[PDB]
Amino acid sequence: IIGGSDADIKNFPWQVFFDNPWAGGALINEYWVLTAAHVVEGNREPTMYVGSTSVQTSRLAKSKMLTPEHVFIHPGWKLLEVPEGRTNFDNDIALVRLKDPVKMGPTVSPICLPGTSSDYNLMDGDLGLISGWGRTEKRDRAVRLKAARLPVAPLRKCKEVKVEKPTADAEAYVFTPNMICAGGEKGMDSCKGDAGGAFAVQDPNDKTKFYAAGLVSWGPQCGTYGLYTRVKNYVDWIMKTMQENSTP
Amino acid sequence: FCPGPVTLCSDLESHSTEAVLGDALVDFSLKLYHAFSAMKKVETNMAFSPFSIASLLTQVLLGAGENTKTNLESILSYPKDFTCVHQALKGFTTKGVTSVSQIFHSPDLAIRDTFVNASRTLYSSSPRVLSNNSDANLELINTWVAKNTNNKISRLLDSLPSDTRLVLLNAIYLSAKWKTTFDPKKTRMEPFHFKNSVIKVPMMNSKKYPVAHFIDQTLKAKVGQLQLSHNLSLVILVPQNLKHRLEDMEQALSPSVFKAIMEKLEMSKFQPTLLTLPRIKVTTSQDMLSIMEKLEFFDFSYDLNLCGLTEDPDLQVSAMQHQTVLELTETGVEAAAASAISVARTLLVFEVQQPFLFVLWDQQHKFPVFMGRVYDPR
Amino acid sequence: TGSMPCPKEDTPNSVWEPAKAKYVFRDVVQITCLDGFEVVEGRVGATSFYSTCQSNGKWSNSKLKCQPVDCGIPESIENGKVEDPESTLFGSVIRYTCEEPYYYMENGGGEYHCAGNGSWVNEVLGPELPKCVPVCGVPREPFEEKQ
Repeated sequence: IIGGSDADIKNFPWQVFFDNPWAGGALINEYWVLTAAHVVEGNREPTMYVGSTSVQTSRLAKSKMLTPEHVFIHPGWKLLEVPEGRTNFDNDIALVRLKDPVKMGPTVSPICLPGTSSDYNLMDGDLGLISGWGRTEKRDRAVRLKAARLPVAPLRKCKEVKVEKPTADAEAYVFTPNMICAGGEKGMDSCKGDAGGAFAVQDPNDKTKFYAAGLVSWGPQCGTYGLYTRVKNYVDWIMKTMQENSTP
Repeated sequence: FCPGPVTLCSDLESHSTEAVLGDALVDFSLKLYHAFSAMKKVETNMAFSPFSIASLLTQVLLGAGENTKTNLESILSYPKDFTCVHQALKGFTTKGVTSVSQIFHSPDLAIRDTFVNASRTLYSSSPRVLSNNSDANLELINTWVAKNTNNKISRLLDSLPSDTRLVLLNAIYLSAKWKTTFDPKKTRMEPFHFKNSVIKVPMMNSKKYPVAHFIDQTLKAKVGQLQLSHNLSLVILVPQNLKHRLEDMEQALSPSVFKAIMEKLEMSKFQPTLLTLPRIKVTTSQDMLSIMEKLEFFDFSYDLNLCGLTEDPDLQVSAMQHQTVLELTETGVEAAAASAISVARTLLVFEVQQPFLFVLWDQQHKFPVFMGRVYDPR
Repeated sequence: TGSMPCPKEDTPNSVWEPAKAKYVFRDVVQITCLDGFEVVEGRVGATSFYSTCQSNGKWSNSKLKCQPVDCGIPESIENGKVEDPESTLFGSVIRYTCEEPYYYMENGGGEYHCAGNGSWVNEVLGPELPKCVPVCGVPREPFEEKQ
């Protein structure tokens, strides 16, 4: 979270923290956590934490750790592809099933999901919040939670001049309609260590709640612009996954 | 009765038992770890080489018989009639270390000729004789070790018995280093959790070091791998939270968990990781006879049956000592590879800042070369 | 000899199946309790029992009386609570609620009433207890963008 301010865990009780893939997450209900596909890519069993202002090593031992049961990746993702996502990050979304339910309180409560109507269709002029322990301007690691307000920018401002030759320059990053562009204002953006964070947007119908409109996926030079996974396009897959893998 | 000297195996038969040898070298390592922890204090560093140890035990198993031949096979997790283990062990030798295995005997212990050559061929060393007075035998052993170890292991023994008849020795140091050099300018004093306080130890640092890692649930620990030279690699197992003591991680390591983790690391790709860990510099001298009794092996002090080596009826192991001098600092091979550009908005990290367990692994023949723990980097 | 007849019985919670009148000696009757009642034959509550007009002129099994069915103290639910009523007998009604800002149930759960079978039931949810799932998207502390 570059260009952002401090924020207690009460500002983002849905913000899950991930260890091996030092990344972010999003609680949606008592049994499932939403994150990016590349977050739980090479780690089929993440290390998750909730309800903590700080992620000091002295704090994670006294914070609630979630025990995952199974990791569900969206089928439109890459596979054994060597870390460099040179091909794409299309369908960069994943669901994590928890073995134990989550007791909700003042520092842990889940965020809503985007509705299937057309009001939830993101566009210019809309605003959003990003929260994560990613890299700010000072250090690469944020011990206490940071947050910044980002507007939905046109995807034209995303396609930027960034080296895209991890291996064969022939491979070119493709931009899909399943991605949302944001940032630009005051240079506020999401950097390394924010993947899986929810792009919290206020519900247009119930203006007191919030819903995860995007998940921090990829982008060029951080601090400029980037790409968040459009969650509205995967609402049918999240529901078809939570109901099939019932809790018997 | 004594079973005759063992028969030489063919190159394909011995190459066929490579998968058999690599599996018993894992079961035997775990038995040595539980023994070493039961002998040292509760929170002490230790480093032992389970490979060089078994290389000398099978050198003994060559001339054993009756109960001594079977107990050595059950201690070393060997199958019966495993006649190709001697040649298979010689082939497992890695150039990343420099180890020695000698057997010293008093002048009144006659060595059979069927073993003088069988030890000089299958292990390149015949039994060496000792002097007459015990005073010269002490310095004769330490100098022979200080000569054939490039002056690394100087004081392998602190004392020798007056009635010394049978001495087993093995000293090994690590000459291999990292395949990727560490920057010494980035060596910052980072905190390190010790006991319950926070001590500061010298720690190496690298923003994009190639580390293949993941999480294992059976251990509740982060398992990372680092690439050395000579087809060697150092595996490091750190508990996830501080809630899990290293002791709880020790009691959870089974032969199944071991083999289920090394086979998952052989198929996990090395990725540019941000890494921070203290220097590894552990030396451990240990009376190995105390280890044999800690594994319910009471043959070296009672009812010793070594007919293939000697025909002496009254024979017992007078001493047996091991020393491992493992050291790894900011020295490496390929300075760096760079080539970074990951556009993903995530962070990859592996951090060893608490008591941990390390295993130096040989990826080629698949077996643990070294094995130990570090409770205090100081 | 004179077969002494057994008189009838004030049966407010029971009904005599043979019924008729002038019950003669060696005449068994099925005393069945109504919905919401059970005869505790000393152990498990069965819905009915039997009584025979003996040679004296009174009914056997007179120690059995149809008593109100007890539903028992209601079992609590996860992230929920229920107020202890005055009685746990038939017809008594209880009420389940969730937590205040972090749970809201499903709905719907219009309270539960002790039924005749002996279980607590709701109009639609039946014998199924309500569940308290989290009230989603509730920021405990509003986030002020320090600028």
